[PDB]
Amino acid sequence: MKFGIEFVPSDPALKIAYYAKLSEQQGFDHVWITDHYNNRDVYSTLTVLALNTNSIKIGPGVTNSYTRNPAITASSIASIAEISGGRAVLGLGPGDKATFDAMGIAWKKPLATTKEAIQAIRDFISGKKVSMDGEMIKFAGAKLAFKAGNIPIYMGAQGPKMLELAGEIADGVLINASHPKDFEVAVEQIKKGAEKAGRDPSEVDVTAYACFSIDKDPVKAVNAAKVVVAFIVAGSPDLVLERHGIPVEAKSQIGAAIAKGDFGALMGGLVTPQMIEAFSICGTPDDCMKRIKDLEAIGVTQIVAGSPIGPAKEKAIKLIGKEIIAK
Amino acid sequence: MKFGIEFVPSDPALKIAYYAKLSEQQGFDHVWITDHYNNRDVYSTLTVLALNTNSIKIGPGVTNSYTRNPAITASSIASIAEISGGRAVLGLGPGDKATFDAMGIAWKKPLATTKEAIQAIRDFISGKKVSMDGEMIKFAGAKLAFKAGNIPIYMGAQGPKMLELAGEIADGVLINASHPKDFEVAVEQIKKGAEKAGRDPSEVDVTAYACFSIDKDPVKAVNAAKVVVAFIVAGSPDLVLERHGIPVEAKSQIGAAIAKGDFGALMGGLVTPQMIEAFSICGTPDDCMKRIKDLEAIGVTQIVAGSPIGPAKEKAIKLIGKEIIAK
Amino acid sequence: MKFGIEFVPSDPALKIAYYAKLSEQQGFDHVWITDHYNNRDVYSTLTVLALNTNSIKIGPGVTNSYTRNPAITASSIASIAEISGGRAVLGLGPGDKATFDAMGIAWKKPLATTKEAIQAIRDFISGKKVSMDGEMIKFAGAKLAFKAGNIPIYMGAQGPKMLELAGEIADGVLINASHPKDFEVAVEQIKKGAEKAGRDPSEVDVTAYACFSIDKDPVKAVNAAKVVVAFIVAGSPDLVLERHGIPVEAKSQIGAAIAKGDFGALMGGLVTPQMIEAFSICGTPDDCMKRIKDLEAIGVTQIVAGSPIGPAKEKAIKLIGKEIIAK
Amino acid sequence: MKFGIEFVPSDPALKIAYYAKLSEQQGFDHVWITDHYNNRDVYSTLTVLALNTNSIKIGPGVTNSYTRNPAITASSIASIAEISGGRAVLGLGPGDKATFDAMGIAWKKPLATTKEAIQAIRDFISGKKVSMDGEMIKFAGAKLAFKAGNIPIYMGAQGPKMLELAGEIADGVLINASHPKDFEVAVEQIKKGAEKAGRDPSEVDVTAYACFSIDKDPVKAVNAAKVVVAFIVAGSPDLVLERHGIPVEAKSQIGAAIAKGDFGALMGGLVTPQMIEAFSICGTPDDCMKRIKDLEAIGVTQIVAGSPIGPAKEKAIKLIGKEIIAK
Ligand SMILES: C[C@H](OP(=O)(O)OC[C@@H](O)[C@@H](O)[C@@H](O)Cn1c2nc(=O)[nH]c(=O)c-2cc2ccc(O)cc21)C(=O)N[C@@H](CCC(=O)N[C@@H](CCC(=O)O)C(=O)O)C(=O)O
Ligand SMILES: C[C@H](OP(=O)(O)OC[C@@H](O)[C@@H](O)[C@@H](O)Cn1c2nc(=O)[nH]c(=O)c-2cc2ccc(O)cc21)C(=O)N[C@@H](CCC(=O)N[C@@H](CCC(=O)O)C(=O)O)C(=O)O
Ligand SMILES: C[C@H](OP(=O)(O)OC[C@@H](O)[C@@H](O)[C@@H](O)Cn1c2nc(=O)[nH]c(=O)c-2cc2ccc(O)cc21)C(=O)N[C@@H](CCC(=O)N[C@@H](CCC(=O)O)C(=O)O)C(=O)O
Ligand SMILES: C[C@H](OP(=O)(O)OC[C@@H](O)[C@@H](O)[C@@H](O)Cn1c2nc(=O)[nH]c(=O)c-2cc2ccc(O)cc21)C(=O)N[C@@H](CCC(=O)N[C@@H](CCC(=O)O)C(=O)O)C(=O)O
Ligand SMILES: [Cl-]
Ligand SMILES: [Cl-]
Repeated sequence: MKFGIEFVPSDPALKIAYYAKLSEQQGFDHVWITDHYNNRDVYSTLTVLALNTNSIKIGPGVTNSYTRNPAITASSIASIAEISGGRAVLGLGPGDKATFDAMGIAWKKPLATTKEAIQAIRDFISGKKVSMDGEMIKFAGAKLAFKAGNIPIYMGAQGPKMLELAGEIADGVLINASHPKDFEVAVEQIKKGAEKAGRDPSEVDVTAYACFSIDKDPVKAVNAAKVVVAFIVAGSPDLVLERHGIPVEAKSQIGAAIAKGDFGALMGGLVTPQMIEAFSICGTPDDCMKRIKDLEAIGVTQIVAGSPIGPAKEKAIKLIGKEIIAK
Repeated sequence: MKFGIEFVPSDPALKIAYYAKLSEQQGFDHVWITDHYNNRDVYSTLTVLALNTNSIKIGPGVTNSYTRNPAITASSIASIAEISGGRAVLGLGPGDKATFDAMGIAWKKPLATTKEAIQAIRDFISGKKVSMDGEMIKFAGAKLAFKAGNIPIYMGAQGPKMLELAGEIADGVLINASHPKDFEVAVEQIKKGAEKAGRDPSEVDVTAYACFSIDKDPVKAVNAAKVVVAFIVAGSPDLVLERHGIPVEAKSQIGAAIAKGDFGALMGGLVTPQMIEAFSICGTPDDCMKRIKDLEAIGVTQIVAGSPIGPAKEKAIKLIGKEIIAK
Repeated sequence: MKFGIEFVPSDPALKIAYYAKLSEQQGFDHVWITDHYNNRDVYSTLTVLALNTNSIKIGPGVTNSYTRNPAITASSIASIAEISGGRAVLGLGPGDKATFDAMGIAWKKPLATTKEAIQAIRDFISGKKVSMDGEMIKFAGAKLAFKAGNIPIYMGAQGPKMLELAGEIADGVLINASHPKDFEVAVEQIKKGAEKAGRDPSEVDVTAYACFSIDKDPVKAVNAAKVVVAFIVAGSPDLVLERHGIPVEAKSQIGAAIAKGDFGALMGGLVTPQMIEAFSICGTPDDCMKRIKDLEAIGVTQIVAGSPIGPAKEKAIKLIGKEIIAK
Repeated sequence: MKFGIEFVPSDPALKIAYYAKLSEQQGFDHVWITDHYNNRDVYSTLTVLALNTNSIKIGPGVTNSYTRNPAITASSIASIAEISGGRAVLGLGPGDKATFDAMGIAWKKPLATTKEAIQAIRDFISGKKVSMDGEMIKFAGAKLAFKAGNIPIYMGAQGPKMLELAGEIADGVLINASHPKDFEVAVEQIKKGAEKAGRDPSEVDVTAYACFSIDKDPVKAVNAAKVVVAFIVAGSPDLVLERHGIPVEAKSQIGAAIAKGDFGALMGGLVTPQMIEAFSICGTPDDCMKRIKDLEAIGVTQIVAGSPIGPAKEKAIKLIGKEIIAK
C-alpha cells in the first residue's frame, strides 16, 4: 500500500513545506497539492516543497485543462520535474463547476477536453513536436525546449465515464471517496476502460483521496472531520447518498445550515455517524487501519490522507507514520 | 535612473538565480523573466529566484492574458509577492502571434482583453470580490483568499495604441526598443493615454527593454548582439525600419537567411552597423553610457539590459554594476 | 524601539524559518538564534532562515569564542552576510559554564578571550590580514578571501565587567534580563565602558533579551513563563535575587524541585508572582506594553521576545505585531 | 566505480549549488566541499547545496578536529543529515600546517586527535552520551538532543600512518593522489590497518581525490591543471616528490613564485610535465578513462574529480557524465 497526503495552499508554502518534509520522514510516498485560483499558486507552492524535500514524490492533485493552456501545464510540471530530480507527478481533473463559474469559465466537454489535454501533455513531456486538431484542443508544431524525463499522469475522477476514461489513459486515478462500496463501483469502471484500451488494469494506481482524521482520542478525530464531511454530503449526487443509506433530504438540510453558516447545527447532530462512516476514514489508528485494509481488499493501491488529516496536522502526520505506515 | 535585467528560462532556474543574486549585489533594481510555454515556467522560476534573493524586485516580463486565466495570474503573482516579502511586480503584454499560433490560440482583441485583464487583476490583488462582464473577460464573484499587498503592473507595448493604453492604466511600460527616436514616439503616446485618464504622466516608469551587449572589447560586444538584432529587424514593422533609415528590403533578406539558418550570412554582413546602432545598446561601457543618457533625456526612467547582456553574462553583469550603475 | 525575537534550534530549521518569516511580516527587526552543540548548528539554521526571509536582520544570539576558532566564526557570519544580502549581525558571548563542562572546555579568561576574538573578527570582516599574539588568541597572516560587507557585533553580557567591555567595543549588548532595575545597573556599566573608550554611549543598541510570554489571557501567559522563570531564578546570583527582593533561599528550594523534576511544585506556587514580575515580560498586551515603556525610559533600545514568546508561538508573534509593534 | 566531485567555497554557495545539481543530473554519487577559514563556511555552503539537490550525497572534504570542537562538528553534519534526508557524509582529515599556522593553531598529535575525534563523533551521531578522557579529546556527559540517522565517516590521509589508521576506523579514505603507484602503497597501508582492526578491508571506500582536468583538447586541459598541480607540488613531502622523480628543489622554486604571486611563472615553466603526470588525471575522455581503469585495477572504488575539473566547469561536468560515468 502506497501512502499520500494532501495540502491546500490556503496556508503559506513555507508552512506546507514543513508538513511535506515531515511526511517524507514519516514514510509517505506522495504529497498532493490542490489547485484553485483563490489560494496560492499550485506551482510556486510545489517549487518550495521540491526545494525542501528530497525523495518524496510531489504534484498537483489536481490541476485542470481550462485555467491554463495544456502547453503551460506541460512546461510547469516539467519544470518541477527538473528542480526536484524527477519526483514530479501530474494530477489532472476536469475542474469543479463552482470554481469555474466564478472564473467565468464554460465547462465545455470535460471528457474530450481532458483526454485531448492528456494526450498533448504526454507528447510534450515526451519531447515530441505537437500538432493536434481535436474537438477541444489544438496545437500547431508546439514543442518544449528542455527535457522532462518521465512524468506519471493521474486523473481525478468521480463520474462513471471519467473513471472509465482513466482506466483507458491514466497511470493512476485520484478518487474522492472513502468507502469500499464506492471503490467497488470505481474499480469496475476503471477495468472497463482498461480493457477497452487493451492494457492491464493493474497498471493503474487506484487511489483513495479520502477525508482523513486520526487521533488517539476518537471523538477528537470525528469532530475534526464533521465540517469537511458536511461539505462532502452537501455535494454528493443522490445516487451516492443512496448507496450509503443516507436520507437524500439530509443534503438540503445540511446545505441549508452551511448556507446560513450554522456550523453549530452541523456539529450539533446534522452530521450523523452514518455520514462520517461513509465519507471519511477516521477515528483511532485501529479504526483507520480497518478501513484501509477493507479498501486494499477492494483494489485500492494508494491511500491519501486528505483534509483535515487530523485535529492537528503535525501530530496526525506522526501518528499515521508510526501507527499505520509502519504497517 | 533605475536598472533592470532580463533572463530567459531556457537555462535552469538554479543557474538564473545566481545571475539574479549577482544583479542584486551589483545594484540592479529589477530582474525580469520571460514567459513562453516552450521554456521553463515563469512562476516556478520566479519562486527559486525569490528564495535566493532578498531586496531586488522581481517579476514576469511579460506574461499575458491568454495562456492562463487572469485569476490564475493574480494568484500566482500574489504568491510570489508573499514568498518574496512584497518584491513582486507584474509585467503583462498581449503576447506574440508566433507563440500563440503554435499554442492554437486566437489572438482576439489584444487591446480590450489586456485592459479587462489588468482591471480584473488589480481588483483581485486589491482583495475585492470580482464581477465582470466585459467583451473578452468575465468573472462572477471570484475572490482571492489570501492577501496580496501591493503589486505594481507594467504593460509590455510596442504599438501606438498599446502605448496609449499603458499611459492610461499601467504603473510602467516595458518597451522593446533601444533608440531615442523610438522612445520619442512612445513617450508621446504614453502622455496622450495619461492625459486621457487624467493622471500625471510622470507616474509611469517608462522603461527601455533593450537588446544589451557590453564588454571592454567593443567588437566582442557587437558580435554577441548580431543574431538578436537580426530577429529584431526581421520582426520590425516597415514604419520602424523606416524611422532608422534601414532598407525595408533588408528585413526579407534577413528573414530569408534566418529561415535557411544561414547565420553565417547574418554575421557576415547582413546585420549592418546601422541595424546594431538602432536596435541595441552595445559596445564598451562608455558607448553604453552615452546611449543611456540619451534615453534619459528623452524621458526613459528604467533601462533593462536584455539579451544577450554581453559576451558572457557574469562578467557583463559586473561590468554594468561597476562601470554604469555606480553611475 | 527595535523589536527582536529568539528561536532555539531544538526545532528543525524549516519550522523555525516559518516563525522567522512570520516575524518579518509582523514588523520585527531581528531574529536571534541560540548556539549550543546539543541542538542544530547555528549556521545551517541561519542559512535556511536567510533563504526564507528578505529584509529582517538575522544572526547568532549568541555564539562564542571557544567552540569554534574565531577565524571560522568570521568566515561563517560573513557567509551568511553574503547569502542574505547583508542582513547578518553577530552575537558573541563568553558561553555558559554548564555547556562548556560537557564539552570538556576550560573557560579560560572569558574577558580577554572575548575582547581579542572580537578584535580579530572585526579585522577579518574588514578585509585585513590578521596578525595577533594576545594572551588568548593568536593569528599569523590569516585573511578572508571574499568580501564581508558590514557586520555589526553585539556582545552577550550579564556581569558588570562584561557589560563594561561591551560599552567599550560592541555595537550592541544582549542582556539576559527583563526588569528596569537590572537595566538601570547595566546602562551605567555600559556607559563607563563607552567613556573609557571615548565613544558616544548612545551608539550601542542596549537590548533586553527577555523571557517573554504574551496572550490575551494573562494567566495563560504567566503559566507559559513559569518554568523558564524557574530556571532563571535557579541560576541567578545572590546579588540579583537580592535586588528584586526575592528570598535567596528560594533559589535552593527551586533548584531542588528542578533537580527532582517536581514541576508540579514550580507551577504550584514555588514560582512567586514576584519572580515572574522581576524575570519576565509577560501578561496581556497591555501588561507587556507597560513593562516595555519602563525599559525604554531606562535606555533600552531593542526588546527581544525570548522563549517562550507565548503559549503558542504563531499566535504570540501575531499578537506582538498587532498589539505592540504597531505601537 | 563511484564518482565524486570537489568544489571550493571560493565561489558563492549559490553558484556551487548549480554545479552540484548538474553533477547530480550527470550521475555523480558524491560532491565534496573543502573547509578553510579563508573561504565560505563549509556548512552554510553544504546547507544551500542540500536544499538545491535531491539524491546526491554531500559532505565536507575534509573538515578537521582543530578549528571546531568535535561536538560542534557532530551537530553540524547531523544538521545537514536532517535537512538533506540522510545524504550527509563526513570527511575528516588532520588539517594542513599552512592554514593552521595562520590560525595560530598548534598541530598537536594529529593521529591521536583524529582517532579520538572520530570515536567521539561516531558516538554523538549514534545518540550516546559521550564521556572521554583521551590524550587530546575529552567530554563529560555531552549528548546530542536530536537524531542523526546514519552518517559514514571518511578520513583524509596521505601519510602511511594516517592511511593505516583509516583502514582501522574509517568508512572511506580520501587520498590526495592520482597515480597508480601512489595507490599501490596506500592500499597496503589501509589493508594493514583493516587487519589490525579485524575488519574486512573491502569495506572501506578507497577514493582518489585527484586533480582532474578533462577537455576534448588535451592541451587546454593540462593548462587548466598547472596552478592546482603547483600547489600540490609545493606541498608534497620530499618522500613523495622523490617517489615521482621530481627534483626536491622544484618545491622551493615553485613555492617562491607562489609567495611572489608570480602565477605567470607556474604557467610558463616551473610546473613541468613530469609534475602533471605525477599529480593529476588530465587529457581527453579516453586519456582519463585509461587512468581511471588503472586505478580501479589497483583497488580504487571512488574517483573524485577535484579542481580544476576542466577548463570550464559546466562543460567538464557534462563531459564526465557523458563520456565517463555512462562508462
Ligand atoms: C465532469 C464531471 O466529472 P466528474 O469526474 O464527476 O468530476 C467531478 C470532480 O472530480 C471534478 O470537478 C474535479 O476536478 C474536482 N477536484 C478538484 N478540482 C479542482 O479544480 N481542483 C482541485 O484541487 C480538486 C481536487 C480533486 C482531487 C481528486 C478528485 O477526483 C477531484 C478533485 C462529470 O459529471 N462527468 C460525468 C458525465 C460525463 C459527461 O458527459 N461530461 C461531458 C463530456 C463531453 C465529451 O465527452 O466530450 C458532457 O456533458 O458532454 C461522467 O464522468 O460520467
Ligand atoms: C497587439 C499588438 O501589440 P504590440 O504592442 O505591438 O505587440 C508587440 C509586443 O509588445 C507583444 O507581442 C509582446 O507580448 C512580445 N513580448 C513577449 N511576449 C510574450 O508573450 N512573452 C514574453 O515573455 C515576451 C517578452 C517581451 C518583453 C517586453 C515587451 O515589450 C514585449 C515582449 C498590436 O499590433 N497593437 C496595435 C493595434 C492593436 C489594436 O488595434 N487592437 C485590436 C482591436 C481590439 C478591440 O478593440 O476589439 C486589433 O488590432 O484588432 C497598436 O498598438 O496600436
Ligand atoms: C564571563 C561571565 O560573563 P557573564 O556575563 O556573567 O556571563 C553570563 C552569560 O552572558 C554567559 O554565560 C552567556 O554566554 C550565556 N548566553 C548564551 N551562551 C551560550 O553559550 N549560548 C547561547 O546561545 C546563550 C544565550 C544568551 C543570550 C544573551 C546573553 O546575555 C548571553 C547568552 C562572567 O562571569 N563575567 C564576570 C566576571 C569576569 C571576570 O573578571 N572573571 C574572569 C574574566 C576573564 C579574565 O580574567 O580575563 C576571570 O578573571 O576569571 C563579570 O562580568 O563581572
Ligand atoms: C598529519 C599528517 O597527515 P597526512 O595524512 O599526511 O596529512 C596530509 C593531508 O591529508 C592533510 O593535511 C589534509 O587535511 C589536507 N586536506 C584538507 N585539509 C583541510 O584543512 N581542508 C581541506 O578541505 C582539505 C582538502 C583535502 C581532501 C582530501 C585529503 O586527503 C586531504 C585534504 C602526517 O604527518 N601524517 C603522518 C604521521 C604524522 C605523525 O605521526 N605525527 C604525529 C601524530 C600524532 C600522534 O602522535 O598521535 C606524532 O606522532 O606526533 C602519516 O600519515 O604517516
Ligand atoms: Cl531570500
Ligand atoms: Cl532538496
